[PDB]
Amino acid sequence: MNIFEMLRIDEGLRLKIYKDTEGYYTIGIGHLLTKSPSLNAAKSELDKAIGRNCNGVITKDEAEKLFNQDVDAAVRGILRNAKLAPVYDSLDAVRRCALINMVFQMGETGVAGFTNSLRMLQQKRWDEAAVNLAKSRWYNQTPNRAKRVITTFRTGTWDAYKNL
Ligand SMILES: [Cl-]
Ligand SMILES: [Cl-]
Repeated sequence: MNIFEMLRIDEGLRLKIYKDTEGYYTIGIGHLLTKSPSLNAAKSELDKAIGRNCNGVITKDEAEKLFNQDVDAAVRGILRNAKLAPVYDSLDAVRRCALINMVFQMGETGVAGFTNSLRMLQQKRWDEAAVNLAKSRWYNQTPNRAKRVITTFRTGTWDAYKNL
């Protein structure tokens, strides 16, 4: 298991523009296009991202390319972030993926707001962090996903993803 497989399971893959759980225009493997309620804005963002006239549809290779860009961006983003980098550096490999997962979903800003959970993770207080992590909108809005990521931080294993 690795971060790509992990996110591929959490985000799914759709080749046509679609609305994510928040009702935002998205495509491929969780690639957010825009927060605007406008589909044209979405299609425009799509063409710009891909570099051609897509009319709201992309190929699997195009999806995978965006995905490669998005994961790189997330890691790079974490590494650049004063609040996140130290946590990331403190973690083992599997748990690093769980952190990447959150940043991919909520953005570096959002995750950086989990101050308390972050301190806990840094301190390696797995159970306590897991409880804190669950007291969030994130958990209440996307519980199955949150549970998987949380279980990952708690255990340091892929068990939450094995069998999916
Ligand atoms: Cl809550
Ligand atoms: Cl969910």
